Amino acid sequence: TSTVRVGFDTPQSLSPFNALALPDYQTARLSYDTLVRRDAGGVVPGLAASWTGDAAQLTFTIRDGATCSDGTEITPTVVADSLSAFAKNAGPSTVVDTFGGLNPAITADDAAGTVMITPEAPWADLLAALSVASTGIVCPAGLANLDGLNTGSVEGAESGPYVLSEVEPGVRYTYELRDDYDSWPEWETTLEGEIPKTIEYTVVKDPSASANQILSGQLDLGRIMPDSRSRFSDSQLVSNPFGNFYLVFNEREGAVFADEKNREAVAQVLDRDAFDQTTTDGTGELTDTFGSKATQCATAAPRPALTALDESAAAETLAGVKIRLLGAQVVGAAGAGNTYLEAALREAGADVTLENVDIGTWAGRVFGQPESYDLTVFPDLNFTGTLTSGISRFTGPDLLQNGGNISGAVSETANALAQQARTATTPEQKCAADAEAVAALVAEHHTVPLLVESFIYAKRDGFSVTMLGGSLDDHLFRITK
Repeated sequence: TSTVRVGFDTPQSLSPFNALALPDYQTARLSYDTLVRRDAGGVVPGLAASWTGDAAQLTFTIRDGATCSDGTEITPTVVADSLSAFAKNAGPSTVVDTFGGLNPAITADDAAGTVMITPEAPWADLLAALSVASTGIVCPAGLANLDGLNTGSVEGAESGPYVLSEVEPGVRYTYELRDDYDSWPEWETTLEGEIPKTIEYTVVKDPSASANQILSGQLDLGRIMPDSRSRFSDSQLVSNPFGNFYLVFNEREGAVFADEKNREAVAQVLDRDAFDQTTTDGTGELTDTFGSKATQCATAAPRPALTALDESAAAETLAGVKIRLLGAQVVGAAGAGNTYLEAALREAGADVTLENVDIGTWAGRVFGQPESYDLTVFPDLNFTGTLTSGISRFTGPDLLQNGGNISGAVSETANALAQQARTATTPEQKCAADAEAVAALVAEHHTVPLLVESFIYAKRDGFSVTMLGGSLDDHLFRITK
């Protein structure tokens, strides 16, 4: 067989420029090729054969013989026009994650075969950010029809290996391997099995339905929740690090958690092992940073000094403190992590009120109404695979002053280390600044790092799936039998 039927959630958009939910990135990865790709320890050549430069400026050499799905040659101009359209059309938050600002210089030299990218100020994450599926190259036909990219294939737009050949919106997305495609990334990791000629990305309603359909043979692979694990043989389960969870506090003047003592006290009631048990049934991994061991700089010194449990001192501090606790229902089954934290704070004598809401409602409150709550567990899907997005929640100007600092925290130390990281002249200078920034934020009780949730694929015999290097949006399906 040359077909894999994969369970996934309904895409919100098939346009890389409008990709917000995981399925949007999953589909973008099939249709459009990024300049570089994640592997263990860093990125590998994708549509770029090589690159020179640093945080201040990158120059990519485009690999020869790459073509759009209509046979159009992928030139530096094609690549530069796609990245310019990305900077222009994508959400401001993802454009800032990619270029450190909204107005990068992006210049093609067709003769030299090069694309030169100069961030407004140095931006060390640019190279890693250009592996994210939403930065995949859209060919001229797609750039001419931005609206049509949202709902299907625009003939000739694809730079990637697959074309969406058939679509039943919200039900099934049928991808067919291009006969003319031969621009595969130069992966360091060797993958067994054959590249599927057809991927049937198949919408599932709920995790329960995903597990049932893999077991009945209606799907070859799909995501399952930890509570369905026991229905499968170990051979059928493939676990990879996915979202990472950490606390965020409202530290604005006049709010309860403006006071460092109240923040330390929350750290004193939040038992990280119990939290992991309630949230993941121990399928997750505790973390002391904003990612897993596979996240860039996550193993670099120093290691944060986490506040030990002290339920006693918490009880003294928190008796009668009013806490607007905000929860996302993705933090454990039915938001079980949020109700664990509510109870832990209630036990210490806080006057706590929990709003446990869906991810959409949660994001509107955290990014749109930052003063409307006091404490949340942030369920981060960090596609970039660096510590930068975690550090950003607590550094620079407040969201209130058009910044990305959602906590309104003021840490002179972490602010300085954030400025050091983005200009870092070497990756190892970058990891030193990022690890010290996390260490300060933990020490000043601006956050508590909690865990990395596992993405558990259940799979039928003769199929495999790999996620390399901590990637979230580069699921490598292979047929072995």
